[PDB]
Amino acid sequence: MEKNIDEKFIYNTADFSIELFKNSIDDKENSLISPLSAMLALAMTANGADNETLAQMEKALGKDISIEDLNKYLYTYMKKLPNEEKSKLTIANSIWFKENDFMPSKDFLQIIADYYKADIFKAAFDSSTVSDINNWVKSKTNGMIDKILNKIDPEDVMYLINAVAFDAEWETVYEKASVHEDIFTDVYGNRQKVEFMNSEENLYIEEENAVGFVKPYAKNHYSFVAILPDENISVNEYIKTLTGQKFIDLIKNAKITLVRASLPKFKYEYTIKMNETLESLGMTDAFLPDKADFSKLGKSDIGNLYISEVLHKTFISVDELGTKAGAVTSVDITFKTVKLNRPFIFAIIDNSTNLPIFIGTVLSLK
Repeated sequence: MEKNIDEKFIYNTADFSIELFKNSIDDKENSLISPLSAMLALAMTANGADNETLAQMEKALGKDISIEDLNKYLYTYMKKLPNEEKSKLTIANSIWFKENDFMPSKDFLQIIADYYKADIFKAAFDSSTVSDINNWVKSKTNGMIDKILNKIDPEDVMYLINAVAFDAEWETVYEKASVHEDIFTDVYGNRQKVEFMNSEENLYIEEENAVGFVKPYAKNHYSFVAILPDENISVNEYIKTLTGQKFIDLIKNAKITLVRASLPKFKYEYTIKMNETLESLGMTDAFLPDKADFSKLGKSDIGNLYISEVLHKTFISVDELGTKAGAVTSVDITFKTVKLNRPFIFAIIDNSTNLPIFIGTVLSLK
Protein backbone atom coordinates (compact mmCIF):
# COMPACT_ATOMS: atom_id res chain seq x y z
CA MET A 1 0.00 0.00 0.00
CA GLU A 2 2.95 2.31 0.66
CA LYS A 3 5.14 4.21 -1.79
CA ASN A 4 8.06 6.21 -0.47
CA ILE A 5 7.76 9.96 -0.90
CA ASP A 6 10.26 10.76 -3.66
CA GLU A 7 11.34 13.66 -5.88
CA LYS A 8 8.69 12.79 -8.50
CA PHE A 9 5.85 13.14 -5.97
CA ILE A 10 7.31 16.30 -4.41
CA TYR A 11 7.82 18.24 -7.66
CA ASN A 12 4.62 16.99 -9.32
CA THR A 13 2.57 17.86 -6.21
CA ALA A 14 4.38 21.21 -5.96
CA ASP A 15 3.30 22.00 -9.55
CA PHE A 16 -0.34 21.11 -8.77
CA SER A 17 -0.20 23.14 -5.56
CA ILE A 18 1.16 26.31 -7.18
CA GLU A 19 -1.07 26.05 -10.26
CA LEU A 20 -4.05 25.65 -7.92
CA PHE A 21 -2.89 28.64 -5.83
CA LYS A 22 -2.09 31.00 -8.72
CA ASN A 23 -5.57 30.47 -10.19
CA SER A 24 -7.41 30.92 -6.85
CA ILE A 25 -6.27 34.47 -6.04
CA ASP A 26 -8.82 37.16 -5.20
CA ASP A 27 -8.25 40.74 -6.34
CA LYS A 28 -9.14 42.45 -3.05
CA GLU A 29 -9.94 39.71 -0.52
CA ASN A 30 -7.29 37.68 1.29
CA SER A 31 -6.96 34.26 -0.31
CA LEU A 32 -6.19 30.92 1.36
CA ILE A 33 -6.14 27.42 -0.03
CA SER A 34 -5.01 24.01 1.15
CA PRO A 35 -3.59 22.14 -1.85
CA LEU A 36 -3.42 19.02 0.35
CA SER A 37 -7.15 19.15 1.09
CA ALA A 38 -8.03 19.72 -2.58
CA MET A 39 -5.70 16.92 -3.72
CA LEU A 40 -7.25 14.44 -1.29
CA ALA A 41 -10.89 15.13 -2.19
CA LEU A 42 -10.10 15.00 -5.90
CA ALA A 43 -7.90 11.90 -5.63
CA MET A 44 -10.76 10.07 -3.87
CA THR A 45 -13.10 11.24 -6.63
CA ALA A 46 -10.70 10.07 -9.37
CA ASN A 47 -10.96 6.47 -8.11
CA GLY A 48 -14.55 6.47 -9.34
CA ALA A 49 -13.60 7.73 -12.80
CA ASP A 50 -12.88 5.73 -15.96
CA ASN A 51 -11.59 6.38 -19.50
CA GLU A 52 -11.11 10.06 -20.45
CA THR A 53 -12.57 11.41 -17.20
CA LEU A 54 -9.95 9.42 -15.26
CA ALA A 55 -7.05 10.24 -17.61
CA GLN A 56 -7.81 13.97 -17.33
CA MET A 57 -8.05 13.82 -13.52
CA GLU A 58 -4.84 11.76 -13.18
CA LYS A 59 -3.01 14.33 -15.33
CA ALA A 60 -4.49 17.33 -13.48
CA LEU A 61 -3.43 15.96 -10.09
CA GLY A 62 -0.21 14.10 -10.85
CA LYS A 63 0.80 14.62 -14.50
CA ASP A 64 2.40 11.26 -15.37
CA ILE A 65 1.44 9.61 -12.06
CA SER A 66 -1.37 7.04 -12.31
CA ILE A 67 -4.22 7.00 -9.76
CA GLU A 68 -3.01 3.67 -8.33
CA ASP A 69 0.40 5.24 -7.62
CA LEU A 70 -1.13 8.52 -6.42
CA ASN A 71 -3.20 6.46 -3.94
CA LYS A 72 -0.02 4.86 -2.59
CA TYR A 73 1.78 8.21 -2.44
CA LEU A 74 -1.07 9.99 -0.65
CA TYR A 75 -1.65 7.13 1.78
CA THR A 76 2.06 7.22 2.64
CA TYR A 77 2.15 11.03 2.78
CA MET A 78 -0.81 11.15 5.19
CA LYS A 79 0.72 8.32 7.24
CA LYS A 80 3.97 10.28 7.66
CA LEU A 81 2.67 13.84 8.21
CA PRO A 82 3.62 14.61 11.83
CA ASN A 83 0.88 15.14 14.41
CA GLU A 84 2.19 16.01 17.87
CA GLU A 85 1.31 18.34 20.72
CA LYS A 86 2.09 21.95 19.68
CA SER A 87 2.40 20.64 16.11
CA LYS A 88 -1.00 19.17 15.26
CA LEU A 89 -2.16 18.19 11.80
CA THR A 90 -5.16 15.90 11.31
CA ILE A 91 -6.83 14.80 8.07
CA ALA A 92 -10.35 13.43 7.61
CA ASN A 93 -12.10 12.00 4.58
CA SER A 94 -15.72 11.01 4.07
CA ILE A 95 -18.17 9.84 1.43
CA TRP A 96 -21.90 10.45 1.77
CA PHE A 97 -24.29 8.61 -0.56
CA LYS A 98 -28.07 8.45 -0.96
CA GLU A 99 -28.90 4.84 -0.05
CA ASN A 100 -32.21 4.73 -1.96
CA ASP A 101 -30.86 6.01 -5.28
CA PHE A 102 -27.19 5.00 -5.33
CA MET A 103 -25.34 1.69 -5.00
CA PRO A 104 -21.59 2.27 -4.49
CA SER A 105 -19.08 -0.16 -5.99
CA LYS A 106 -17.26 -2.40 -3.50
CA ASP A 107 -13.86 -1.87 -5.17
CA PHE A 108 -14.27 1.92 -4.84
CA LEU A 109 -15.34 1.78 -1.19
CA GLN A 110 -12.41 -0.52 -0.41
CA ILE A 111 -9.83 1.78 -2.03
CA ILE A 112 -11.32 4.80 -0.23
CA ALA A 113 -11.50 3.00 3.14
CA ASP A 114 -8.00 1.54 2.74
CA TYR A 115 -5.94 4.39 1.27
CA TYR A 116 -7.94 7.39 2.50
CA LYS A 117 -9.41 6.05 5.77
CA ALA A 118 -12.73 7.53 4.66
CA ASP A 119 -15.85 7.46 6.81
CA ILE A 120 -18.62 5.97 4.67
CA PHE A 121 -22.10 7.40 5.30
CA LYS A 122 -25.21 5.77 3.86
CA ALA A 123 -27.53 8.76 4.06
CA ALA A 124 -31.13 9.88 3.46
CA PHE A 125 -30.04 13.17 1.82
CA ASP A 126 -32.69 15.21 3.65
CA SER A 127 -32.46 18.12 6.13
CA SER A 128 -30.99 15.79 8.78
CA THR A 129 -28.19 14.79 6.41
CA VAL A 130 -27.26 18.49 6.18
CA SER A 131 -26.95 18.55 9.99
CA ASP A 132 -24.84 15.37 9.95
CA ILE A 133 -22.46 16.67 7.28
CA ASN A 134 -21.98 20.04 9.00
CA ASN A 135 -21.43 18.34 12.36
CA TRP A 136 -18.80 16.17 10.69
CA VAL A 137 -16.96 19.15 9.15
CA LYS A 138 -17.22 21.10 12.42
CA SER A 139 -15.71 18.16 14.35
CA LYS A 140 -12.91 17.39 11.88
CA THR A 141 -11.82 21.04 11.66
CA ASN A 142 -12.05 21.54 15.44
CA GLY A 143 -14.70 24.22 14.88
CA MET A 144 -12.66 26.22 12.34
CA ILE A 145 -15.16 25.50 9.57
CA ASP A 146 -18.66 24.95 10.93
CA LYS A 147 -20.72 24.64 7.72
CA ILE A 148 -20.20 23.45 4.13
CA LEU A 149 -23.86 23.33 3.00
CA ASN A 150 -27.36 24.60 3.91
CA LYS A 151 -29.60 22.55 1.58
CA ILE A 152 -29.54 19.34 -0.47
CA ASP A 153 -30.45 19.47 -4.17
CA PRO A 154 -32.92 16.84 -5.53
CA GLU A 155 -30.35 15.52 -8.03
CA ASP A 156 -27.65 14.85 -5.38
CA VAL A 157 -26.71 11.23 -4.65
CA MET A 158 -23.06 11.37 -3.51
CA TYR A 159 -20.72 13.81 -1.80
CA LEU A 160 -16.99 13.40 -1.21
CA ILE A 161 -15.44 15.58 1.49
CA ASN A 162 -11.97 16.16 2.87
CA ALA A 163 -11.05 18.15 5.98
CA VAL A 164 -7.61 19.28 7.17
CA ALA A 165 -7.00 20.78 10.64
CA PHE A 166 -3.69 22.46 11.58
CA ASP A 167 -2.89 23.71 15.10
CA ALA A 168 0.69 24.52 16.01
CA GLU A 169 2.62 26.63 18.51
CA TRP A 170 5.61 28.74 17.42
CA GLU A 171 8.97 27.22 18.35
CA THR A 172 9.53 30.56 20.08
CA VAL A 173 6.22 32.19 21.06
CA TYR A 174 5.94 35.98 20.90
CA GLU A 175 6.37 37.51 24.35
CA LYS A 176 4.35 40.62 25.24
CA ALA A 177 7.47 42.78 24.72
CA SER A 178 7.64 41.61 21.10
CA VAL A 179 4.02 42.49 20.23
CA HIS A 180 3.09 46.10 19.48
CA GLU A 181 -0.07 47.96 18.47
CA ASP A 182 0.44 49.81 15.20
CA ILE A 183 -1.77 52.59 13.81
CA PHE A 184 -3.51 52.11 10.46
CA THR A 185 -6.21 53.99 8.57
CA ASP A 186 -9.02 51.78 7.28
CA VAL A 187 -10.88 51.95 3.93
CA TYR A 188 -13.49 54.24 5.55
CA GLY A 189 -10.78 56.66 6.73
CA ASN A 190 -10.95 55.71 10.40
CA ARG A 191 -7.89 54.97 12.54
CA GLN A 192 -7.61 51.60 14.28
CA LYS A 193 -4.93 49.42 15.90
CA VAL A 194 -3.35 46.24 14.52
CA GLU A 195 -0.92 44.13 16.51
CA PHE A 196 2.38 43.27 14.84
CA MET A 197 4.72 40.60 16.14
CA ASN A 198 8.51 41.01 16.18
CA SER A 199 10.97 38.13 16.06
CA GLU A 200 14.48 37.13 15.07
CA GLU A 201 14.45 34.52 12.34
CA ASN A 202 17.31 32.52 10.87
CA LEU A 203 16.19 31.81 7.32
CA TYR A 204 16.07 34.69 4.85
CA ILE A 205 14.21 34.44 1.55
CA GLU A 206 15.78 36.52 -1.20
CA GLU A 207 14.56 36.30 -4.78
CA GLU A 208 13.99 38.61 -7.72
CA ASN A 209 11.44 41.21 -6.58
CA ALA A 210 10.91 39.54 -3.19
CA VAL A 211 12.29 39.17 0.32
CA GLY A 212 10.96 37.21 3.29
CA PHE A 213 11.62 34.68 6.02
CA VAL A 214 10.84 31.19 7.30
CA LYS A 215 9.69 30.79 10.92
CA PRO A 216 9.54 27.32 12.52
CA TYR A 217 6.69 25.83 14.56
CA ALA A 218 7.50 23.81 17.68
CA LYS A 219 9.35 20.54 16.92
CA ASN A 220 10.23 21.79 13.41
CA HIS A 221 7.88 19.55 11.41
CA TYR A 222 6.20 22.63 9.96
CA SER A 223 7.18 26.21 9.25
CA PHE A 224 5.58 29.48 8.21
CA VAL A 225 6.89 31.03 4.99
CA ALA A 226 6.38 34.79 4.46
CA ILE A 227 7.15 36.40 1.09
CA LEU A 228 7.07 40.14 0.46
CA PRO A 229 7.01 41.32 -3.18
CA ASP A 230 8.86 44.62 -3.60
CA GLU A 231 7.67 47.94 -5.07
CA ASN A 232 8.69 46.90 -8.59
CA ILE A 233 6.18 44.04 -8.86
CA SER A 234 2.51 43.56 -7.97
CA VAL A 235 1.21 40.74 -5.75
CA ASN A 236 -0.61 39.26 -8.76
CA GLU A 237 2.35 39.50 -11.12
CA TYR A 238 4.62 37.95 -8.51
CA ILE A 239 2.17 35.06 -8.08
CA LYS A 240 1.98 34.69 -11.87
CA THR A 241 5.77 34.03 -11.94
CA LEU A 242 5.52 31.24 -9.38
CA THR A 243 5.88 27.58 -10.32
CA GLY A 244 6.13 24.43 -8.18
CA GLN A 245 9.87 24.41 -8.96
CA LYS A 246 10.30 28.07 -8.00
CA PHE A 247 8.39 27.61 -4.74
CA ILE A 248 10.45 24.60 -3.58
CA ASP A 249 13.65 26.38 -4.68
CA LEU A 250 12.95 29.64 -2.84
CA ILE A 251 12.63 27.69 0.43
CA LYS A 252 15.67 25.49 -0.34
CA ASN A 253 17.68 28.59 -1.27
CA ALA A 254 16.78 30.53 1.89
CA LYS A 255 19.97 31.85 3.48
CA ILE A 256 20.97 30.92 7.01
CA THR A 257 21.26 34.41 8.46
CA LEU A 258 19.70 36.52 11.22
CA VAL A 259 16.59 38.46 10.13
CA ARG A 260 14.51 41.03 12.02
CA ALA A 261 11.00 39.81 11.19
CA SER A 262 7.59 41.40 11.66
CA LEU A 263 4.31 39.54 11.24
CA PRO A 264 0.85 40.94 11.86
CA LYS A 265 -1.70 38.95 13.80
CA PHE A 266 -4.31 37.96 11.22
CA LYS A 267 -7.50 35.96 10.91
CA TYR A 268 -9.80 35.35 7.96
CA GLU A 269 -11.93 32.86 6.03
CA TYR A 270 -12.01 32.09 2.29
CA THR A 271 -14.40 30.26 0.00
CA ILE A 272 -13.73 29.41 -3.65
CA LYS A 273 -15.35 27.33 -6.40
CA MET A 274 -12.57 25.35 -8.10
CA ASN A 275 -14.37 24.24 -11.29
CA GLU A 276 -12.71 26.70 -13.71
CA THR A 277 -9.23 26.20 -12.24
CA LEU A 278 -9.62 22.42 -12.55
CA GLU A 279 -10.88 22.74 -16.14
CA SER A 280 -7.76 24.79 -16.94
CA LEU A 281 -5.65 21.93 -15.58
CA GLY A 282 -7.34 19.64 -18.13
CA MET A 283 -10.15 18.24 -15.97
CA THR A 284 -13.17 19.01 -18.18
CA ASP A 285 -15.09 15.76 -18.85
CA ALA A 286 -15.81 15.28 -15.12
CA PHE A 287 -17.98 18.43 -15.14
CA LEU A 288 -19.95 17.47 -18.28
CA PRO A 289 -23.22 15.52 -17.73
CA ASP A 290 -23.06 13.88 -21.19
CA LYS A 291 -19.30 13.17 -21.13
CA ALA A 292 -18.45 12.36 -17.48
CA ASP A 293 -17.55 8.76 -16.71
CA PHE A 294 -17.81 7.95 -13.02
CA SER A 295 -18.97 4.36 -13.57
CA LYS A 296 -16.38 3.02 -11.09
CA LEU A 297 -18.09 4.93 -8.22
CA GLY A 298 -21.16 2.72 -8.42
CA LYS A 299 -24.63 2.81 -9.97
CA SER A 300 -27.00 5.77 -9.74
CA ASP A 301 -30.72 5.20 -10.33
CA ILE A 302 -30.99 8.78 -11.66
CA GLY A 303 -28.64 8.56 -14.68
CA ASN A 304 -24.92 9.19 -15.16
CA LEU A 305 -22.89 10.89 -12.44
CA TYR A 306 -20.94 14.09 -13.00
CA ILE A 307 -19.34 16.73 -10.78
CA SER A 308 -21.53 19.79 -10.22
CA GLU A 309 -19.17 21.84 -8.06
CA VAL A 310 -15.84 21.52 -6.31
CA LEU A 311 -16.00 23.84 -3.29
CA HIS A 312 -13.11 24.87 -1.05
CA LYS A 313 -13.48 26.58 2.36
CA THR A 314 -10.54 27.67 4.49
CA PHE A 315 -9.79 29.46 7.75
CA ILE A 316 -6.59 30.76 9.36
CA SER A 317 -5.68 32.53 12.58
CA VAL A 318 -2.10 33.65 13.25
CA ASP A 319 -1.29 35.02 16.71
CA GLU A 320 1.36 35.28 19.45
CA LEU A 321 1.09 31.58 20.35
CA GLY A 322 1.08 30.07 16.85
CA THR A 323 -1.22 29.29 13.95
CA LYS A 324 -4.49 27.43 13.50
CA ALA A 325 -5.61 26.69 9.96
CA GLY A 326 -8.48 24.65 8.55
CA ALA A 327 -9.73 23.51 5.17
CA VAL A 328 -12.60 21.61 3.65
CA THR A 329 -12.91 20.45 0.06
CA SER A 330 -16.24 19.06 -1.12
CA VAL A 331 -17.21 17.38 -4.39
CA ASP A 332 -20.82 17.57 -5.69
CA ILE A 333 -22.07 20.07 -3.07
CA THR A 334 -23.56 23.10 -4.85
CA PHE A 335 -14.42 42.17 3.75
CA LYS A 336 -11.30 43.33 5.60
CA THR A 337 -11.10 47.06 6.35
CA VAL A 338 -7.35 47.77 6.52
CA LYS A 339 -5.64 47.75 3.10
CA LEU A 340 -1.96 46.85 3.37
CA ASN A 341 0.67 48.72 1.38
CA ARG A 342 3.03 45.82 2.03
CA PRO A 343 0.84 42.80 1.21
CA PHE A 344 2.44 39.37 1.39
CA ILE A 345 2.19 35.73 0.36
CA PHE A 346 2.48 33.00 2.99
CA ALA A 347 2.54 29.24 3.27
CA ILE A 348 2.44 26.65 6.01
CA ILE A 349 4.98 24.06 4.85
CA ASP A 350 5.82 20.45 5.63
CA ASN A 351 9.57 20.69 6.31
CA SER A 352 10.21 17.11 5.12
CA THR A 353 9.17 18.03 1.55
CA ASN A 354 8.77 21.84 1.46
CA LEU A 355 5.21 21.27 0.19
CA PRO A 356 2.59 23.89 1.12
CA ILE A 357 -0.15 22.47 3.36
CA PHE A 358 -1.73 25.94 3.23
CA ILE A 359 -0.86 28.84 0.91
CA GLY A 360 -2.40 32.31 0.81
CA THR A 361 -2.27 36.08 0.54
CA VAL A 362 -2.72 38.85 3.07
CA LEU A 363 -3.90 41.96 1.23
CA SER A 364 -5.89 43.38 4.14
CA LEU A 365 -6.36 43.20 7.91
CA LYS A 366 -9.25 43.78 10.35
